[PDB]
Amino acid sequence: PEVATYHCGDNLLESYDIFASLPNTNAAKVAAYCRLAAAGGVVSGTIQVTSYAGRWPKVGNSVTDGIKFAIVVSPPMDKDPRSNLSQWLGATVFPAGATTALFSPNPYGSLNTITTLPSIASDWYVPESNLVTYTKIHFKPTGSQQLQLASGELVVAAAKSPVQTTKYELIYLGFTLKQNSSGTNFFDPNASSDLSFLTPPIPFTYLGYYQ
Amino acid sequence: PEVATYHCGDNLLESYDIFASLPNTNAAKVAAYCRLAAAGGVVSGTIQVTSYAGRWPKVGNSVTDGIKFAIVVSPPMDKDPRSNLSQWLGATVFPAGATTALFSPNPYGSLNTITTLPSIASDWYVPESNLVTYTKIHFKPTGSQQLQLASGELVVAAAKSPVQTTKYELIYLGFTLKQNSSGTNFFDPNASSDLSFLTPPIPFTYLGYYQ
Amino acid sequence: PEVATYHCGDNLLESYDIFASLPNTNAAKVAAYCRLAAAGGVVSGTIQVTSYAGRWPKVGNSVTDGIKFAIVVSPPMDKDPRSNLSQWLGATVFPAGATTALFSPNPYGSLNTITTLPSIASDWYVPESNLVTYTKIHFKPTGSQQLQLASGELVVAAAKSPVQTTKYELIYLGFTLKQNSSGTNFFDPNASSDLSFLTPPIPFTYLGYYQ
Ligand SMILES: [Ca+2]
Repeated sequence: PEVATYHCGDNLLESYDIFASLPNTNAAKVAAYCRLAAAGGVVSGTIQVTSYAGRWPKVGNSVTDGIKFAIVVSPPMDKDPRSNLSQWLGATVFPAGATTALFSPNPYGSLNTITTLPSIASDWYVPESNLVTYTKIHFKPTGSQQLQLASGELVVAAAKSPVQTTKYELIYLGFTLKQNSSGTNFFDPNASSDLSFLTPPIPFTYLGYYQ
Repeated sequence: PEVATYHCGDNLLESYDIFASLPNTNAAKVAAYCRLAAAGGVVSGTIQVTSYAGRWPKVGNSVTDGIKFAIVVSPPMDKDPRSNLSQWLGATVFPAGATTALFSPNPYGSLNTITTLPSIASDWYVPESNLVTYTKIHFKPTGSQQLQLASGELVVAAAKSPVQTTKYELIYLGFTLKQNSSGTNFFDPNASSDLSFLTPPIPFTYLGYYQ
Repeated sequence: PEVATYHCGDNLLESYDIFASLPNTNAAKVAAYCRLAAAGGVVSGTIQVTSYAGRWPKVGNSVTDGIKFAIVVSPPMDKDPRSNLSQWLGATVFPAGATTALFSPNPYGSLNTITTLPSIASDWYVPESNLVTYTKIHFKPTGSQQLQLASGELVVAAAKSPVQTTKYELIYLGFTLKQNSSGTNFFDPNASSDLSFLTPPIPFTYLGYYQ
């Protein structure tokens, strides 16, 4: 089809059922929404993510370390359930019965540029500097005023997992949010549970499957 | 419709009738052209802007402060004339009678990420660091050789004005142009009137209305 | 047509028959693939490039200078063969008989923002700071692990050559890849021929021809 769309997650950002990998062997739940539009083999889309201190492990200092996490968008999860690393709930593609293949990173482009994720499925975070390749987008997130969020980066990488049973690539999205030095520490064990961050829908583009 | 387009402004960049807001309760007129294409609820587009010293406030120093200004793109201005903050003299949509709603930042995405503009129609500039959320693009502008323009940033923020009568969101575009330290001061009262800057068409993407 | 596509180069990246212009009046052969999708006057696409040390001039130091080169995408080469500066073997447009004009940078946007390339036509490299206007994209390339490739920038500029016989603009893509200070020198005369870099498909957007 000429234009196809794909979405997963909760557009109201109220279901904290999405799995994020954090640095140093950690995990957190977030609410997220993803929309992709594919035309002519080129895919443009947005990701939007939110979470609060209550879901987050209590190690490190967010002011010095940044708030870092990653999620995986997995278009072939309909035919390869093991690829659903972020534990999404099941997409809507339009028009119905457009293949999800359209939203996987291009296979020819992915050769030798793809990141192979750690194969333990509760711990697939990869620091920016060990990603094989990526594209970088700059944005500003918002959140509780005391966090003093100043900026953020998104990296978009083509990825695969050894646990996958199919040929189709995934999209790894790594996030880094930064605070002004006077912000409070998000990872502080006595920090209020209700401290939260919320990104805008961050746009990205990549090459998908084509004829 | 599958693909819809929107444009406003003068593609020949000869009508200096677009109102730009500046730092410190100043304003300037610019010529501008904006084109958006929406497919699958994702919108990609460009903005191009030009102006000359004659039209610009003689205060501060552009070399140390940068040249800063903002314009608003306002898709719902056909049904809410008060939202036309930059005072575009009309807009065209194709195919005819596609709703302008398609080009407004997505309402679910906009919740809690939107910036509320100062409520006065002639003074709505918001410094980058007070924008609630945004996406950043880096470019290089051109202009009179003696300005020695080195680079620029565009920030794209979803916004709304208290003066609006509808729920449809606007796009706030904040610009910063930077000069090499030996360039002449654009804001100097004795500067030649003809000193000008001109951006290329700067591309941006955001999430719009969908089903 | 609503959506048109354009591609040139080898998607398997095995034919090192593409010319890239280099600093100091040098040139190198690369393998490259470019895909563009045009909707509503707005063009999005990717470029992917790879090459190895064997094909590269042995001067300077890549660690301190960076690995810099440029290629030209030339949509009107079907009607203006002289505009084929990077020497693509041909291009494919879909649907067949869609005009290649759609993929040229917009003519109204291009006036006064366009870069005029040097004329002796293997060495039309323009340093970033000499380009009239551009848009900048940040990415991370990959390659031989001893290169220690850390990051890269792509600049997208509208361009023309004095040797062209038509009005249609070209796309100049300038690359800079950077290495960690401990990486080996790609330009070392003793360096293994097989050292290589490979970018991901890097996405970009620009304004093309419209009605
Ligand atoms: Ca006008």
